Amino acid sequence: MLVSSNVTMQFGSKPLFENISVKFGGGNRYGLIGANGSGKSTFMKILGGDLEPTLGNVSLDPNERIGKLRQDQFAFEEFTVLDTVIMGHKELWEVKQERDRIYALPEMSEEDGYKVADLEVKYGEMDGYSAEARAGELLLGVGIPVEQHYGPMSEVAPGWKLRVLLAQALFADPDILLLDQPTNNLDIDTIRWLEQVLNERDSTMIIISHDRHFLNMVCTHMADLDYGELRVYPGNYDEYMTAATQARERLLADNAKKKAQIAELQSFVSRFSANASKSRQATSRARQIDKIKLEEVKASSRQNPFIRFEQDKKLFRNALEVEGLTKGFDNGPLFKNLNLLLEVGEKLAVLGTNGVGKSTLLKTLVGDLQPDSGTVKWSENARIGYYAQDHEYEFENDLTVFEWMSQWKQEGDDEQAVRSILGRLLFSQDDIKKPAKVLSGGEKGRMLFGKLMMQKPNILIMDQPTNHLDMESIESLNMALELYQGTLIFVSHDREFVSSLATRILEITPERVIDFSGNYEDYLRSK
Amino acid sequence: GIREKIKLVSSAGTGHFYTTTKNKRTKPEKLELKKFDPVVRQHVIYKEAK
RNA sequence: CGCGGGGUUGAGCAGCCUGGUAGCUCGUCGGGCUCAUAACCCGAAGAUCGUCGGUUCAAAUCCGGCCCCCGCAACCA
RNA sequence: UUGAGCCUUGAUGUGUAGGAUAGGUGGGAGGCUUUGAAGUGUGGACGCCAGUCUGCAUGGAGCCGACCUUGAAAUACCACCCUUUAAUGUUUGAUGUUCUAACGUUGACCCGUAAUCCGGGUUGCGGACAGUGUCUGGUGGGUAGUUUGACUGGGGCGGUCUCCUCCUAAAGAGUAACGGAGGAGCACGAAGGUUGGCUAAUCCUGGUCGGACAUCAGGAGGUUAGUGCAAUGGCAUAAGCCAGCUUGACUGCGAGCGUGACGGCGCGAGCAGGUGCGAAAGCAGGUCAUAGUGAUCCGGUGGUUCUGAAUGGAAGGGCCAUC
RNA sequence: GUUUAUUAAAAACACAGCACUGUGCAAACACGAAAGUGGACGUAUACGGUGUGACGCCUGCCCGGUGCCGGGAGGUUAAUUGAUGGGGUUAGCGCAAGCGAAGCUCUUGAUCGAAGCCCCGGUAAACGGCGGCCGUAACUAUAACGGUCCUAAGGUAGCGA
RNA sequence: AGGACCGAACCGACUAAUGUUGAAAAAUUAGCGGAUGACUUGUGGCUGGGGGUGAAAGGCCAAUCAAACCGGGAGAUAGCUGGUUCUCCCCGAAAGCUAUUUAGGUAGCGCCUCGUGAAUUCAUCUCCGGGGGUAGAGCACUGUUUCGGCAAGGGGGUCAUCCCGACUUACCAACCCGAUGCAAACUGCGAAUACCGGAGAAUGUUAUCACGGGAGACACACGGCGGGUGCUAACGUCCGUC
RNA sequence: UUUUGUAUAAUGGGUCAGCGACUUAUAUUCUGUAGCAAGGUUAACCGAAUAGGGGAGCCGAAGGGAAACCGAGUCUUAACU
RNA sequence: CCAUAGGUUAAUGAGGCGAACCGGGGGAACUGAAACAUCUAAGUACCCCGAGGAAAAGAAAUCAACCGAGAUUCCCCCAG
RNA sequence: AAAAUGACA
Ligand SMILES: Nc1ncnc2c1ncn2[C@@H]1O[C@H](COP(=O)(O)OP(=O)(O)OP(=O)(O)O)[C@@H](O)[C@H]1O
Ligand SMILES: Nc1ncnc2c1ncn2[C@@H]1O[C@H](COP(=O)(O)OP(=O)(O)OP(=O)(O)O)[C@@H](O)[C@H]1O
Ligand SMILES: [Mg+2]
Ligand SMILES: [Mg+2]
Ligand SMILES: [Mg+2]
Ligand SMILES: [Mg+2]
Ligand SMILES: [Mg+2]
Ligand SMILES: [Mg+2]
Ligand SMILES: [Mg+2]
Ligand SMILES: [Mg+2]
Ligand SMILES: [Mg+2]
Ligand SMILES: [Mg+2]
Ligand SMILES: [Mg+2]
Ligand SMILES: [Mg+2]
Ligand SMILES: [Mg+2]
Ligand SMILES: [Mg+2]
Ligand SMILES: [Mg+2]
Ligand SMILES: [Mg+2]
Ligand SMILES: [Mg+2]
Ligand SMILES: [Mg+2]
Ligand SMILES: [Mg+2]
Ligand SMILES: [Mg+2]
Ligand SMILES: [Mg+2]
Ligand SMILES: [Mg+2]
Ligand SMILES: [Mg+2]
Ligand SMILES: [Mg+2]
Ligand SMILES: [Mg+2]
Ligand SMILES: [Mg+2]
Ligand SMILES: [Mg+2]
Ligand SMILES: [Mg+2]
Ligand SMILES: [Mg+2]
Ligand SMILES: [Mg+2]
Ligand SMILES: [Mg+2]
Ligand SMILES: [Mg+2]
Ligand SMILES: [Mg+2]
Ligand SMILES: [Mg+2]
Ligand SMILES: [Mg+2]
Ligand SMILES: [Mg+2]
Ligand SMILES: [Mg+2]
Ligand SMILES: [Mg+2]
Ligand SMILES: [Mg+2]
Ligand SMILES: [Mg+2]
Ligand SMILES: [Mg+2]
Ligand SMILES: [Mg+2]
Ligand SMILES: [Mg+2]
Ligand SMILES: [Mg+2]
Ligand SMILES: [Mg+2]
Ligand SMILES: [Mg+2]
Ligand SMILES: [Mg+2]
Ligand SMILES: [Mg+2]
Ligand SMILES: [Mg+2]
Ligand SMILES: [Mg+2]
Ligand SMILES: [Mg+2]
Ligand SMILES: [Mg+2]
Ligand code: NA
Ligand code: NA
Repeated sequence: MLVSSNVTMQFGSKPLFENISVKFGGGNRYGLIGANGSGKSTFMKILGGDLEPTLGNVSLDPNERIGKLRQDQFAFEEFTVLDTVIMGHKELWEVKQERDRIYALPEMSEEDGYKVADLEVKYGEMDGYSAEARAGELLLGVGIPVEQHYGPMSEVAPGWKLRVLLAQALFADPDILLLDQPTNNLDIDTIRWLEQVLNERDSTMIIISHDRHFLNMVCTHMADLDYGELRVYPGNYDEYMTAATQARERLLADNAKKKAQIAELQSFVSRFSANASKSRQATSRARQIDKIKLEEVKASSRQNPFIRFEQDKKLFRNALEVEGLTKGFDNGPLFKNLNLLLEVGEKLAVLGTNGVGKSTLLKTLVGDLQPDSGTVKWSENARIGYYAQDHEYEFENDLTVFEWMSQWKQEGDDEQAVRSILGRLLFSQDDIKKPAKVLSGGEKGRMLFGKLMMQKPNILIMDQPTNHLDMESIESLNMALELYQGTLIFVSHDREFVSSLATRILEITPERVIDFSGNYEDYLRSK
Repeated sequence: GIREKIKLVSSAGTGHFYTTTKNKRTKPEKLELKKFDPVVRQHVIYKEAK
């Protein structure tokens, strides 16, 4: 029955959203959208109350429950699946860890005497004695099979990893700050599943995804944060699209009315100024110009990064040579033989529902995971560029934005010709003097597009490129690969990116891996 | 201009602050100087605030 | 030498919009179609962004001076 | 017709693992059943579809419970409530049709009356609409009160209005003009403090790319360089150039002066308390100095019993810091 | 025909004629703090406001701006309603700081909330508007013609020192 | 028949003269337009002051109209003009600075006057201790400038005009050397006066300072000297000093 | 009269006679003089009423501080040479 | 229909004038702020209604302050 | 669907 309040935040130069003043409450789900690298994730991170803003407008509601799914979908490879879901209850988790230091403590103290009783009575009061079982039924209820309940999250497919992480959020909370960009789970089947779960649950939830269609079926209000602040536009998404791109147009027309009215008062002032009979009237509109004050126009953060990949040697005959792969981790092998040939092109969109091993195919196609195969036989002068599905080991050791980008080069100069490439994809002068690990989402992805700019990889992979991009970098990336000369073997989950971009399909289903149907406008047409 | 006003609130618990200016665009991190607190009559640390 | 606006490829124009790619329509040229010329199809050429400086890693773009063009003003008893 | 709240009753609510679609608290293991049963057929409704379920006589009198995998026991039992839900009433909102009884009638007829006013009566038509009162949003030169700067080689236009540097300024200070020339509305957590150390521009010769001009080695020169920012004065004991440690860019005061009609502005040895650098003598109360800035009222934030309109509090003031 | 009695008698005002627009009658509109009157003892072939001004040939393009008319989907929005959160006081709990029921209070303000405006169309005998640069025809000149930029549209018929 | 035609009564007012302390606070004379119509006229009514009426001029509303007349608020306010009345004695200015919705007003100080209280307090001259950067001068610096010598270097042409540049020029020409000038914003030099401080005699009805009562004034003018501006023009204009 | 300045050809006045412009009330400050003097003095009012009662009250003898408060001291400051 | 409205008659009272004072219903602006709009001038000028020799007010749901005073009205202080 | 033109002798 309560609502949230206002905040204001800044991570350095040019503060971000500058005195937001909004309220979220009721049952309506405020779909929060915005360009890459602008508020959004960190705006509602403040809303969760774990970190406080700079200007400190404060937004308090400390009585009810908040459950938050975040963007770091791989932030726990260690905790078992049952532990991650239980940890969604913050009070239960922190109590248990200090309680669990019983069998790990060989000697007990006097003050520990009632302390262990004090923690145990709190455990029973919030009934932690059923948390493992309470989560298990819910965990089974979202589609995770029993046999992987006790397994580690390292050995769970990222598409499945969202189903666990949504179960963590759903812990009887009447609001959820969903950072859910349904990146990995875009099977349409799983997407359609997540649309039913959220729609038929009554909560004052917030959704942040970039999927235009997904926001239609679920969200009722939109909270675009584009120029310097967030404005709430009711309507789904395409009733929004008119107003947001019309209120801008009506401002440019109003702004250009004054700029054309001033320029016509300057006709009188510049003509009848020295005149003795008309001077008192020209100085009546010479001081009327000084009272118009046309309102300033700010630039939208929804810019279009300009990326293009160019070759270095351009092999001519063919790239791939796979005889028989027969790779399986701990169950029935995900593929049997997979005889493959690329023939210098054939952008080879790998497909399939999540959890069938398309990412483990690419990982062993590049030679990281050793298969029981007989080698993959790269070409004579292949320069492989890799964009892994998960990319977090690269962004470590606290290098800066300029530092991280700099080492990747072969002949270009260190000061210029890498600032331009790094700055071409929307990195301002003050944005490159901060650690490269503090970047967020699309900027992490945009770095790996820039990484292949200077590298000039003759052969490309791009495991899952269109994950966190902001619907404009996707249009740029789709255009960048379209005129690309060379070979790339990508696996994408959405339809339009695969359909428009050149393709030679290789779908993976147990057990036969269907190879080739042409345009992917015919692959579905054959069905 | 681009230089705005801050206050260094003491750490000795008492309410005392030296007010200065600091450029935020170049450096967005806090300021830590050991200054004099006349309320307790000692040199203590003054973390930036406001 | 008082005040505004402008100088970009052969012509007419964007791009200056908060600095990271020299672009549109005609035009010239070389092929093709045709008996031949137009129309049309394919391919390429040219610009020191008026000049000279100044912060910039980086300037058509930001600042300063000069040149050239187009307007307007230089009042009433 | 449809939303919202309230009461009453009845229904209502698993996978993991089983004899089973068990909500929570644990009081208890004996209730239940014939104020007609076990099973039988017969129908709703609900139903992560097996079942709960209750109108139904007949059949007529045994079923349940403990145990059993379980994180937990069991419609075996009752109570105190929870979830979702239907029915009554229950108070209210929204809309739609109707109704007369407020109200309107500048429709008709009768009377006061020898009266196209007014009042009363009968009736017809509208009918909770219209209209009026208080409050309120929009529009409102229809109307009213007023404003619309100064210097100025007459007035207007142009220029200017506060601060800093040089000349005019007549070798102390000051000194005007719409006199001649340029700048400011900042910057710096180091570009401040201290200790240690260092000395430039420009030329010649010789030297791979290398070039009138990069970096290097010698010699002449002497500060013609440098100073975050315009100009003047200054600077080798460097105030210019490097590095180590640091916060004195600190709190309360301040003899004595300088400059202003005042408001004010500036310099300052030294005293008290606590720091920094150095072995120590000592230096340090911002920066080589001069521009980088606006009084009072009104209000905002923090601290502090100073006051607190009978008393105890408090609101509100005061003082200190600050916007 | 009328007009500045007392320096202007006119090209000014009026006019018959034309058009737009309002008004269904207790008409619009006007004088009235109101009752009431005029409009009119008239009823859309009537009445009021605005502009043009006999008669003849005619009255071109522009709805972007400002007005007026229509639309109701959506955004913003007053009074009214007072859900929540914070403070003041204190019965009590402690014979420490401190905490704080009920009530009374100060304040914040969830929900309901029309016209208007934003938005979508129309209207110019509604107020108003109606373009540049470059090249080109057998001597010269000029462009019937072409390119391009912009605009809501670029001044047509007629007339022209 | 006609808002028809010519034309007296009647209604008007187009031209000229006179008149202008008039016969008249708009008329007389000679001509002039309408004169059966939207005409003219007698008597009586109605509309009133931000209102009336207006064939529309801001016209008329009692010789008064961009808001009538009378009385009242009322002795509105006037930083603006004018005026300010008997006598003698003593002293005796300013027309400047600063600020100003300020510039012809005012406020504080400077200048005047009256009273009180104080120091060889103050003024002139001689001697002593001082800091200048003006006049003048000078060209080491900042600029500028003319000669003469050397000459970097930038050009001009001659070659296979491919390289090395191999030969040339009637060229210009920076830095230094010698000579010659100029400067408010130049100074390796630098007065006279003025100013500040100290000591000393004489002279001066305290002439000096502080406080307190009362002001006026803040429009200046010409002349000499040093200047800015102007034309080294103005009884021009802005400063310093007399 | 107004001015830097007037015979000024800048204002005013034809002459005479009469009238015509710094006042009154209540407060505050300074000077002179008179009374009393660490004290001075009443107002309204009563009053056979310019006497006499009336000391309500005002000024002064003590200041400092925003204030509580302290007091020939007091404020600032943790404290002042 | 009763009755009311209306009509006539009789008795009583009022009407209008007046200088100031008094209570009530309305209520400006010039002016000052060195302009002006909050404010001031001012509840003043003026208009209207009513009454008396006087008129209004008047007998605490008032003050004070842990001591007390005792309706209303007028004058001097408190006090600029 | 688009399809213009061709000096005398
Ligand atoms: N710790 C930080 N401190 C200061 N500024 C930060 C910090 N972290 C991020 N930023 C800045 O804030 C920006 C916004 O980051 P944020 O996490 O909000 O991403 P986002 O806009 O939600 O992006 P995406 O849509 O890709 O998830 C970053 O690009 C960076 O410039
Ligand atoms: N290290 C591992 N140990 C055990 N099982 C693994 C391991 N890695 C992958 N798997 C399993 O094998 C399959 C391979 O999945 P993988 O992680 O390669 O991604 P994917 O199937 O392509 O999924 P998505 O489309 O969601 O990215 C999955 O079923 C996953 O659970
Ligand atoms: Mg007006
Ligand atoms: Mg007035
Ligand atoms: Mg003036
Ligand atoms: Mg001097
Ligand atoms: Mg001098
Ligand atoms: Mg002077
Ligand atoms: Mg420095
Ligand atoms: Mg040193
Ligand atoms: Mg230093
Ligand atoms: Mg300096
Ligand atoms: Mg009290
Ligand atoms: Mg306070
Ligand atoms: Mg006529
Ligand atoms: Mg006339
Ligand atoms: Mg006339
Ligand atoms: Mg009528
Ligand atoms: Mg006309
Ligand atoms: Mg027209
Ligand atoms: Mg006639
Ligand atoms: Mg007439
Ligand atoms: Mg006549
Ligand atoms: Mg006629
Ligand atoms: Mg006639
Ligand atoms: Mg008459
Ligand atoms: Mg008259
Ligand atoms: Mg008037
Ligand atoms: Mg008056
Ligand atoms: Mg008068
Ligand atoms: Mg006046
Ligand atoms: Mg004398
Ligand atoms: Mg004046
Ligand atoms: Mg000289
Ligand atoms: Mg003056
Ligand atoms: Mg003067
Ligand atoms: Mg003078
Ligand atoms: Mg003169
Ligand atoms: Mg004089
Ligand atoms: Mg004169
Ligand atoms: Mg004379
Ligand atoms: Mg003369
Ligand atoms: Mg004479
Ligand atoms: Mg005279
Ligand atoms: Mg005169
Ligand atoms: Mg005279
Ligand atoms: Mg007299
Ligand atoms: Mg005292
Ligand atoms: Mg009477
Ligand atoms: Mg005034
Ligand atoms: Mg005045
Ligand atoms: Mg009485
Ligand atoms: Mg008592
Ligand atoms: Mg042709
Ligand atoms: Na994010
Ligand atoms: Na994968």
